[PDB]
Amino acid sequence: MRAVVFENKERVAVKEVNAPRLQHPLDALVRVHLAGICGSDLHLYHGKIPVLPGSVLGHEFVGQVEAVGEGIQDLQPGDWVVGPFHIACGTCPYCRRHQYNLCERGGVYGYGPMFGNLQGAQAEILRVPFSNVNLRKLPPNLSPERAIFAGDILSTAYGGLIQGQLRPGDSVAVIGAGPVGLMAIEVAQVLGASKILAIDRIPERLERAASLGAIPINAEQENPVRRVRSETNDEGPDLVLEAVGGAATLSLALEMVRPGGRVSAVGVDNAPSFPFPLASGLVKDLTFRIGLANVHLYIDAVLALLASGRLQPERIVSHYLPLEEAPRGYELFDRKEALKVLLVVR
Amino acid sequence: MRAVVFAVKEVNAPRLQHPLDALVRVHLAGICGSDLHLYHGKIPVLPSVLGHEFVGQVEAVGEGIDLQPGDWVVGPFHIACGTCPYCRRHQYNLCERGGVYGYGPMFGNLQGAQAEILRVPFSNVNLRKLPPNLSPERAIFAGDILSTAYGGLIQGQLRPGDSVAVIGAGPVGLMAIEVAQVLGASKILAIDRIPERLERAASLGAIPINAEQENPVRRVRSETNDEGPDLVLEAVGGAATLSLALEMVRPGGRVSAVGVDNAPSFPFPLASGLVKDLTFRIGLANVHLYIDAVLALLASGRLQPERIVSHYLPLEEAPRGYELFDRKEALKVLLVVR
Ligand SMILES: NC(=O)c1ccc[n+]([C@@H]2O[C@H](COP(=O)([O-])OP(=O)(O)OC[C@H]3O[C@@H](n4cnc5c(N)ncnc54)[C@H](O)[C@@H]3O)[C@@H](O)[C@H]2O)c1
Ligand SMILES: NC(=O)c1ccc[n+]([C@@H]2O[C@H](COP(=O)([O-])OP(=O)(O)OC[C@H]3O[C@@H](n4cnc5c(N)ncnc54)[C@H](O)[C@@H]3O)[C@@H](O)[C@H]2O)c1
Ligand SMILES: [Zn+2]
Ligand SMILES: [Zn+2]
Ligand SMILES: [Zn+2]
Ligand SMILES: [Zn+2]
Repeated sequence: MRAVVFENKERVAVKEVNAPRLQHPLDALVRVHLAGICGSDLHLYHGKIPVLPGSVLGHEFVGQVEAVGEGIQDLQPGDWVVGPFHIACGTCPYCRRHQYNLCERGGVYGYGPMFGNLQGAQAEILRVPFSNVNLRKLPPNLSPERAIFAGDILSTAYGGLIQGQLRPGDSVAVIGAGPVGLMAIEVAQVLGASKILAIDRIPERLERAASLGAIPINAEQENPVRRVRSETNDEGPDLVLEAVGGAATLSLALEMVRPGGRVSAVGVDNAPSFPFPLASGLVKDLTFRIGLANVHLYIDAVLALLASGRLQPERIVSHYLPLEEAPRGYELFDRKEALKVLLVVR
Repeated sequence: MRAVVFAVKEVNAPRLQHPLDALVRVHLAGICGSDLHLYHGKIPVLPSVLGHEFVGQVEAVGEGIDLQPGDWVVGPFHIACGTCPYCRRHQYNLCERGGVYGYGPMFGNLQGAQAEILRVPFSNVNLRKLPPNLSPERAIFAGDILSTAYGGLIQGQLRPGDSVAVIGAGPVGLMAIEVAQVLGASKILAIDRIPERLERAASLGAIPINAEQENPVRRVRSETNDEGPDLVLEAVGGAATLSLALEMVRPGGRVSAVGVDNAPSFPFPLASGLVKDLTFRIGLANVHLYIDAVLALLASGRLQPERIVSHYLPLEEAPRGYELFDRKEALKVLLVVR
């Protein structure tokens, strides 16, 4: 198997490694066709997350089924599939509550031993446990390059917005115009937002945000809070989706949002805490949610939207590279020279 | 014109000033946990008539008002206009013309309810006729502490079979425990530090937990499969109890913070928050949203909040009431006015 592996902080290389085999009756093996590099993968790259050298990286994929365990009914070898970046068992108390992101046997592909110790997706073959839970057949008229987003960054943004109770007419602020933010912007549009505001600090990304229908706001060059408020009757938006990570942007989200509004925090960060407004919080009536995506809950709806053309996430792909050029990909994406990198696996 | 002020003095009775106004002859008036923040040095009050809990009868109504002078009424402790954008979103607690009776100039500068007469603006919005078979002493709770608790729990998405932890077994917490029961909770936990209050919690059906005598987090977790409860209602106020709520609640659960405090902030878990998948809400009650359902529950006997009243005092004995309630000698004090 050709596969991208971690070597040390900020180093990554493509080596020969063993192809995995079926080990459980609900396993499936997937011949990966495309594999993404995610913002989350940068936390690995920068040693923010513990990984052993020689571990296969990546949790974004689309491909075809090679084989299935004796327990799998609805998947055969030909089948084009996509799956959530995180796995779930389907029988623990959290899975029964449909909170698959809190699965007791939960994990994330290619994210090291603190997250299930799973071999990653940037490779020719992927073992998917409990494939009955963790995979979806592609609808017949859907390109793999579109479908791949359903497994991670699109369902993340979608989920953020549904949990944030976005209703038609609502105004929305999105903090972070990276890939996740850009998914959020597009989705917010199709869910009938009356106005969408994108806050970032990189013109290339703000330009992209604007093309998707948002009012761009450079946080380096102005006070985003003052600006967001004037755009929203001096109240603030009904919903804020924060997609950066960290106390700076979270406090921003909480200041920015209107009284009685909702903040949906979706960005990752290491800080153990941040200051949540109390006295002012009581006056303002805030609803706040923070968490990792629960992709399984949303993936079927996201796929139906992709298949029908309502969403076109692949437009944000700046680079399709061969698997062997992965280390360049990581450098590009890290240095913010690529917007989204997709790896073609031969 | 008898009225409690930040002692009980004579003050001028208010008159109708607008065609939606109503004047209410207050018959019972409560002293609330919120009133204790006034009492101590926490909320600014002009050295003014106190209180926001009332039940009484209609004296008079503006030309624009389903209410006549005989009628027994109750109303939210906070007022709302019914036409501003927040009122139209049914977020009456965020009314742009909003305020809280007898709660000083930072909250609408309104004359309080611990007094013989109350002016109620926009009474079309801010009042309800009592259903025919409902005692005033039961009804009064619909205007403030019962609806507050009820609201906290419905917003916290309490579903039948859920387990619930309530932090604070004061009057609000006790409302929450009784409500949680009637909404089909499988198990309710009450955390406080005062035996009298924990005994009361226990009689209502909760497992009492003394936070002075044991780690409430450990204990709550063992009572809830080592997960934590589905929902936590925090009913005390302040960073200590909020952090407690957030530690205690299970992953993927919900915290509904309803306790008042003046600190500008508290530390919300971030890295651990992401792992946990928390939903958090903090706010002042939106009574108008819930009052109609609460009244139906009261009228039909499903809730009996008046059982927590330890003292019915005459208006004039109010200062002893405040002392008793502050010192934690009374559980709930209701003032009888005429
Ligand atoms: N919650 C989940 O389960 C889940 C799933 C996938 C990704 N994520 C997270 O969501 C975030 C988005 O992923 P991505 O691929 O878009 O990452 P990215 O790093 O490629 O995008 C981040 C964007 O935020 C911008 N930004 C950074 N600091 C900023 C600041 N102070 N003010 C304004 N803008 C700022 C950057 O310029 C960049 O455009 C990451 O934190 C990622 O780990 C979470
Ligand atoms: N959100 C709203 O709109 C709203 C409405 C009504 C009341 N409130 C607030 O709810 C809170 C409770 O109201 P109440 O009338 O029940 O008042 P209360 O003063 O009787 O409640 C305090 C109770 O909490 C317990 N307690 C205090 N600190 C504690 C700690 N560190 N650990 C454990 N237990 C502790 C005490 O034993 C006491 O019984 C008050 O802060 C009040 O302002 C808010
Ligand atoms: Zn990812
Ligand atoms: Zn599970
Ligand atoms: Zn009160
Ligand atoms: Zn209003």
